[PDB]
Amino acid sequence: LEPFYVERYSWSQLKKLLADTRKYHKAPHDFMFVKRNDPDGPHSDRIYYLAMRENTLFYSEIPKTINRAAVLMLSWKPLLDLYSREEELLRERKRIGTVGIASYDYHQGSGTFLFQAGSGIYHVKDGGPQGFTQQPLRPNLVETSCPNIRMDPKLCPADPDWIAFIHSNDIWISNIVTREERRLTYVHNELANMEEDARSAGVATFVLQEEFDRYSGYWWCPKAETTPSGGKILRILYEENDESEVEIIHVTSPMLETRRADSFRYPKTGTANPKVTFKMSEIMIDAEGRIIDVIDKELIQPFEILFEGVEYIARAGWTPEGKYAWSILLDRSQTRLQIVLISPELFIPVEDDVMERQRLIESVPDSVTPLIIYEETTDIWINIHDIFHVFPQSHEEEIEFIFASECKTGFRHLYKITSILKESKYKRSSGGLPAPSDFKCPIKEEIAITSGEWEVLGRHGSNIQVDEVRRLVYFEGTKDSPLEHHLYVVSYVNPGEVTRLTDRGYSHSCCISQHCDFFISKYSNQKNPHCVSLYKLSSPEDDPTCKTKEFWATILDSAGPLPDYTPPEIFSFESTTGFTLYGMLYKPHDLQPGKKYPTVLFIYGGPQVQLVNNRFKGVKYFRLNTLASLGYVVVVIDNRGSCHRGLKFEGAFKYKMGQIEIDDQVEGLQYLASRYDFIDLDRVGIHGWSYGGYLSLMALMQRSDIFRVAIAGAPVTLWIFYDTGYTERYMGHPDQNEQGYYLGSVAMQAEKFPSEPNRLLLLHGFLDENVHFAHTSILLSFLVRAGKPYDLQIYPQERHSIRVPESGEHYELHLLHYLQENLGSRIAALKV
Amino acid sequence: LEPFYVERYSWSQLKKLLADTRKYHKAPHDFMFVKRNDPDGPHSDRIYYLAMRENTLFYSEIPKTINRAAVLMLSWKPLLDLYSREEELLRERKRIGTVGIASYDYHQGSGTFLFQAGSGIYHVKDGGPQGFTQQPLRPNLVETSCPNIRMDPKLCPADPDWIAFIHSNDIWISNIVTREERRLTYVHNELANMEEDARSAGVATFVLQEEFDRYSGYWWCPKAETTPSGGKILRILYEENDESEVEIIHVTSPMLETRRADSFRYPKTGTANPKVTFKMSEIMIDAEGRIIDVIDKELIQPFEILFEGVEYIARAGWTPEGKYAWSILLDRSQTRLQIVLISPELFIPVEDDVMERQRLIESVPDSVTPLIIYEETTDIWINIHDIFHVFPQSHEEEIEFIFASECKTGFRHLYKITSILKESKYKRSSGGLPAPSDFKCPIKEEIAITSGEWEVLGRHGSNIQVDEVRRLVYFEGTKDSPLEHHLYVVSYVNPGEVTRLTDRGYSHSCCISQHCDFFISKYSNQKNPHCVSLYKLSSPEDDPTCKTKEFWATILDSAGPLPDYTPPEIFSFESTTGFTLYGMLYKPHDLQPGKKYPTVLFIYGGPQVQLVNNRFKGVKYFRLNTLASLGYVVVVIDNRGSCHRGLKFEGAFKYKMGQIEIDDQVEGLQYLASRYDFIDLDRVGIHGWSYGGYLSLMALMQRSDIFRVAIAGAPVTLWIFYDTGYTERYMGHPDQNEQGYYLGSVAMQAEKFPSEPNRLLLLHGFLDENVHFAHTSILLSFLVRAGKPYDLQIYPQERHSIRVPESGEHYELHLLHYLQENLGSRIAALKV
Amino acid sequence: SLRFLYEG
Amino acid sequence: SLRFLYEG
Repeated sequence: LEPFYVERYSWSQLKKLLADTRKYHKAPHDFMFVKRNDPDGPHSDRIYYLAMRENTLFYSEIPKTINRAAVLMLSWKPLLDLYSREEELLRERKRIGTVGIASYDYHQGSGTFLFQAGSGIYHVKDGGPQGFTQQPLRPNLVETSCPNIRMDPKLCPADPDWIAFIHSNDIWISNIVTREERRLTYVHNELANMEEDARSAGVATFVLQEEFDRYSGYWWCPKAETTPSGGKILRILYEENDESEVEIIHVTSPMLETRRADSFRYPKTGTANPKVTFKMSEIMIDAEGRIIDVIDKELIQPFEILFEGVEYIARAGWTPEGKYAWSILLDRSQTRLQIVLISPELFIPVEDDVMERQRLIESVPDSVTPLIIYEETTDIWINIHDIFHVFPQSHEEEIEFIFASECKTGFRHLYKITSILKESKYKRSSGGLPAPSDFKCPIKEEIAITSGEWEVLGRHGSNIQVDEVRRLVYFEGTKDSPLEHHLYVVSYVNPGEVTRLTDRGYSHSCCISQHCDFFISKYSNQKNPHCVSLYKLSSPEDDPTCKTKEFWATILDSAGPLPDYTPPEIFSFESTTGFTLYGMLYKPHDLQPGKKYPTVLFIYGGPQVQLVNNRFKGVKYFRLNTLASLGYVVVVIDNRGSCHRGLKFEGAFKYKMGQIEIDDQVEGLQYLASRYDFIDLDRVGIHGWSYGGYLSLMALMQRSDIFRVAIAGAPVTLWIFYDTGYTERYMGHPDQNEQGYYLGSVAMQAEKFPSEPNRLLLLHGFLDENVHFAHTSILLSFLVRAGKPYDLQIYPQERHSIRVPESGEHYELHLLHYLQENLGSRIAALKV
Repeated sequence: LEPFYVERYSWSQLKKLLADTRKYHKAPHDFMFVKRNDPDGPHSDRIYYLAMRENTLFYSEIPKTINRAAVLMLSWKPLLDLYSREEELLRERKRIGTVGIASYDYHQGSGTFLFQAGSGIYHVKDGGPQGFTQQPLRPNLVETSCPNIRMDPKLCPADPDWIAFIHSNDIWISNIVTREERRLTYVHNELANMEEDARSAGVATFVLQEEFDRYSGYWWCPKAETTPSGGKILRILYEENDESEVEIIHVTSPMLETRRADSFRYPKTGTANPKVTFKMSEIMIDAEGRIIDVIDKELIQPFEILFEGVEYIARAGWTPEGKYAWSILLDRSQTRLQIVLISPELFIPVEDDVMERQRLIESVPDSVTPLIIYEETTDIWINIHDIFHVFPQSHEEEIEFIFASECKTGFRHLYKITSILKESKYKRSSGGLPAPSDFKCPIKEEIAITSGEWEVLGRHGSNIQVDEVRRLVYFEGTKDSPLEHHLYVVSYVNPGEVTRLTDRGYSHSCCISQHCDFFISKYSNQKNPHCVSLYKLSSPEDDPTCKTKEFWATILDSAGPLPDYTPPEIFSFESTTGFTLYGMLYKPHDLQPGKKYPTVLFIYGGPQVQLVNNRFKGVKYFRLNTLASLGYVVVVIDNRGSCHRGLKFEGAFKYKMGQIEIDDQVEGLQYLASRYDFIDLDRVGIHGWSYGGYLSLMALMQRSDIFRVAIAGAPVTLWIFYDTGYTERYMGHPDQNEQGYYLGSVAMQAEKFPSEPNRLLLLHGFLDENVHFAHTSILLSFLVRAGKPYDLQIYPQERHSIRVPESGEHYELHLLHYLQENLGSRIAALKV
Repeated sequence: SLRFLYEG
Repeated sequence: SLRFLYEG
């Protein structure tokens, strides 16, 4: 064999290349099905959705029949007629790259939409009693006396005139009709600096937004209780955080000319999280919709007693009929989940006068108590999801609900549960701390809906749509393959045959109608881009379990296979570790016989993430293919730790992060290198971002033999610097894993790095709030004093993201030039 | 002419080369002469000094005779018997990087030494009435109840029992025999933090320390006034700064683990400096030695009224009698110096009660006023120096003194002025403010003592010594050459002849015995390292105007020319500008003829510094020899704007920094290339630190054609980020030099950088508080977004200095390897 | 997450 | 003063 050398292009030339391949370049989302209720009309439903180059509410008409010779192309009608810190941070937390309207709220009975475009909060009406428009609607600005920006606006389900929002970390409730506005929480003074003012109501802490993808801390109660005179009592449940005790970090201010730092709260691993607790506002109203009064209530006992051991409010909300408010609750180590009903009778008014408090406590019965309706444990971890469905209350002594759990089988499946709401043994009157089991409820039934060596999908907007009429439950899953996410359906009363609805060979992300008679699917594969098509469901007269599917219309046709993009082929191997580890291979374009090629290995292979599966890798992973075309082999492997393959697989690196990963990357690279005589193993490079950059550094530290060069992007060089929500989940408290932390921290092992230059390259966003720049700066400090070289590049306008276009152009240009000059080209192998 | 290429070594090899050329690797200072008054003894004087492993007080004996055949090496006697943030910064601002005793304070009358050493403050008595110890003394710790470090101790010259120090920015006094301790000022609150509390007493602000080498802010009155009762009054003048209006800058914290940044006050160019005043503390001591009471005192009128136009307090102190306290005062633009006498009768008690404060002001007469004894302007700038010498009061009407000034001729010279202390026309009583001239004293005569095309030295402990019996003045000067600093002497009564007391062939730094009958010189040339020797002064019997010297003793013998070390050749050329610019040529070792070599140009060529003179450049600039040891031509040039070549030469870049300097570095570099054809121009590198790195960046940005690589150490990318005291001095207020700033700020013209890589390297201390790291990180912001490449190196444990040895080791290695791989070696010229 | 966001 | 400190 003979080595192939890629073409030495100049910096200016490589920029022309990357400029021109870029020269030609998001689908719709947040669908909602609203019935037209037109006896005489052609259309059954009307769908609404957000689409993009701005991002606005569209609608499209759904016809009762279709011509089955032709493809109905659904036409897009626009519903709408034409940065703060609180936004730009949230946009980082939500990982939302594109500007416009990120989401919206809607009230069924009225028709009221509610959404936040720019600084403004707006509302429009369509779909309700007030009809269906045939032209764009002009957005109604919700007006305010609030100085700063307003976040997280939500329609009250009970009265759609009222809305709430956050303002300077406090809750407010403007009325879209009376224009009455009121501050419901007086917890945080907007003027007083953060160092001495850390309380905040209705908001999700940094950790809950970053690590538990929960972006809100208040939940409107769906029903309104009537008053004697004629008004009504609304309710908002909220989380009151006190971040007083949490660490204060300094991250560089984006305005580099100021040369100052923003102080924000970062629960470093092993330190304390904020002092969370529950609370509830009782908004009293008269018949006129005027606010009579607002009583603000608190738990009858501390949160540390009633929810003993709870360190996180992962999710929360209300039961369908507003009777109890519920809450999903993790212990600190995140191995013990709970599901706790919380009666509004637990909350009593706040009182300064000491003997009025005393009185109010005794008016509350002993029988009122937190009802823990489910508890689960594990020796790996809970993965929080959005799945939870509570059925209406059949019997007043019980609560039927569906939930998902990895904890039973080792894989995530659906379980129907009836819990019995027992009067708790514990009686507050006697005065004492409840026993470890005093609030637990008996489980009457627990019927596993699904089961097997595959998982149901709950993260990232996958959920369940439950048909409470036919008594079915729809769900995405990995049953047909780990590489394809498909829609399924099954009875929740007589569990049995699961029925796949989506077509084989693709990876779908469905959004089933609230009426369960339709479902949309954004699908693609390795070859084709992502079409979005509508599909109609049908029960045969003789058998409601059997749902059959028929293509109805196309919402968005695919572009078609991109010209000048050879996709990769999706390989596997039997691992020495007893698993079928999957990988992706970009063969170099226009291969030569008898010539070995320089190999680049892209990587992430960390938790919550699969890279290797059947989807179009032309959008985001475009350059992997541009690389290949220039003459690099490109490999991608999902080491043990990747998602969508069960808990025990994901758990393999627990307490052990960075120690098992490269073993699999090399394993697959060697399995490949035997079969593929064109793979030059002497010239392997590696590169990734975040956990990717972490492993790239590990790769070079451990396996100088396999990897010639490593390019680490915003890497974790030190676990004592990351946050609680993540590191404790996967590595635990630093005292309970003294040795895993040290082995998993590359900056502690700086002397292990290679004394050859032109091998380590560090990239980092300088304003990185998440993976703080310190990680790089301290790695460098210890490198400097261990006497090892590095090449560094900083992206000063950036965070845990690349958002400025010219910053991303530079990253790409440089990485290619670096790869050329130190791996691929003939001058690179000369240097050695 | 065939090109020579350097030997390509690996990282690990170069490390070993550098560590072995380092294999084989500090002189005395702060000398004081004290007579023995021992007619029967063998020694006339005993000298004390600081010397170096730590740095302590030593002493030596000066014999009344010497065996003039032999050389006397003087025996070194130990006098003594063996960091905070405050210290860490003071050390940075003073450019001291030598652990030990920095300086001391001696009281002639008693023998009392007083020196801070570590945390503590110590004293020992030796060489007063109470004999001369023949053996090391035990340091006597001054006890304290202060919890924090005591900076800036000073002996009271009136009473050796009393000392003062600074502690948490307030002035304390401690009695070294009655143990009494007392806080005199309550201006700062040690428990208060940065942003809120920003006043301070007895302290020099950042700008005064970094830009006017003035570190102390309080001045003991040299004489004590007597009370009726038998007691006395002791006085202390001091600066009271308020830094509330100064901008606040976040510099990164050295504890990288904390991931935080220290806040401190940086008077950016164009922003506010501290608003300042004078104050006075009268300490009434009783006959016993106890403090009866302390009275704090404010000026009778506001500072900006009495001292109209004054922005900075350059220097201050008292007259030998103590009647007035003097002060040298600059306006903001530093083109107006004024020596002003300030009588204690100008100060009144601080009084909050307004009926008493009215009555105090009226009690002080209108006749008591500040007296501007001298004032001068320039069209370039005022270089402040440590020269100013007041003579005793012959007549009560006047004051005689020697001051130095560049305004008169364009060169710094000695001028014995005699001013008259007229009663000002101003009358407070009247009510209005003073007219522009109302405090200008008339000059009875301004005799010039020296004058020529050369300067007297007044900074860095060069000064004047004054024989008042013989009516002479010893000073240091450039009269023989700008390349050699020599000790000269001259009569100030009838001036004229100027006898040089040092020997030609070397540059000297000299202390002169306070008795004027001895002098020490630290002396070196380009070839021989620094020695220190002691010469005996003497006059012929027939004319005490005339002086001569004789070698008495060696103090420090030199090492003898360092081995394997080739000193450079000092060269010169009559430039296009009409100034004889100088340089230093390092020819490569073992010149293989018929060849040409890569050329590294080293550079500073900013103000206040002459790189090229007749001094040994083998300690500090050791590596400039190593670079030639590997086959790099090394060149240094003193372009226009350097010091020791007159003022108008230094004024060349006024309002024009960055513009004029490279044109001389290129001109001289070409001159050399013609005569010395071993200079390959196709491969010329440039490198420097601070202003050096600034012009490294200018070189690359202005002359892509001349300079292949430029390596820029902590560069001034952007001028607006630099302090007032420097920038405004050399470039002016930003509003009034808009264009000069744009051109001088290379952060602006990022577009003008090379689109090739491996040409620009940026080096910076991460914790740099002077040339803030934001200089580098903002240039990088713009280089990215202007499409250009860079190479970056950071030293996370370094400020505006490299102090960790491991950090320096890495730097030199990186620099050697970088020049090798991108300039000097064969692989380098292939890469293009 | 430990998860960047670039979209080329 | 744009004047770096280093000794080696």
